[PDB]
Amino acid sequence: FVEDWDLVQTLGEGSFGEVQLAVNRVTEEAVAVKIVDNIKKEICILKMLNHENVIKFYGHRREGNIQYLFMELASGGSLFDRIEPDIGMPEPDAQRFFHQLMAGVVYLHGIGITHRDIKPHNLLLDERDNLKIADYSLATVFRYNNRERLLNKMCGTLPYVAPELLKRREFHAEPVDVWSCGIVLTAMLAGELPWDQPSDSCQEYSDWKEKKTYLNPWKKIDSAPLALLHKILVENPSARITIPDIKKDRWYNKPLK
Ligand SMILES: COc1cc(C(=O)N2CCC(N3CCN(C)CC3)CC2)ccc1Nc1ncc2c(n1)N(C)c1ccccc1C(=O)N2C
Ligand SMILES: [Cl-]
Repeated sequence: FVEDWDLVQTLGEGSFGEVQLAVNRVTEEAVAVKIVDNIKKEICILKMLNHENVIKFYGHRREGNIQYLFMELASGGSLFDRIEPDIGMPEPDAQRFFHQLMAGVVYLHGIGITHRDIKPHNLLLDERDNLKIADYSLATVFRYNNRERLLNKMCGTLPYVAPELLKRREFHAEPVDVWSCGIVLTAMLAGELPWDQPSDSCQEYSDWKEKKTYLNPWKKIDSAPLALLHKILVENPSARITIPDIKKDRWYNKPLK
């Protein structure tokens, strides 16, 4: 239905941003295409992306009102669908996905991009279960010409968002993305999100800051990954662990089945 490609089936919906499976009549190659009708910026960021744990951009076509963004197809679906509610997933799978997630985030941060909405719905799987960080509609540049800019816009998804974003006028980009990786890791290992939002008026968040790890979800989590979560989910962003230091963590380097 667009030039050489047939639009075969709906892969996912969105806020005026639907994604279709697209197959080339000539060559049979299947990709994914996002149909939308701001996106200049998104396209600009998408064209920068070249890494095995990040979704690839193939190109775009405007056809009147509708813009078509042609992107890598992740035929394994989302990480969201591999997480069993109240259980999670086997720790070795969770570690491998975490490794890949960190590789993606290091890449993005190294090109000065912050994703700002890391969560299991946006973490897609290829056919060999390699994880790909997808959806750059909230992404932005936080480093340009080697100069950092602080962020001030609120975005993300509350249960994944770092607390400084609810409390500070301006904050550093990178620790926000790290925080959301720790909520992802929590979800993979326990099959449940720990709080609705990281605010002191939220009892489960208060409980975590008082170290009540005999409660859920923390009691489902082995002590080694939990020690890593204690370094990631730290309320002050300048004391929170950085990715270089995550890579030296004991669990991160533990050999697992
Ligand atoms: C075959 O490739 C995929 C399969 C599935 C999947 O598991 N489905 C397909 C949809 C299916 N139902 C959907 C509703 N329909 C009426 C009945 C069938 C349920 C099962 C989900 C995603 C697939 N691939 C895919 N790759 C790249 C993405 C992307 N998704 N989307 C939708 C994204 C989702 C979140 C964030 C980013 C993306 C994205 O940008 N792309 C390009
Ligand atoms: Cl969950």
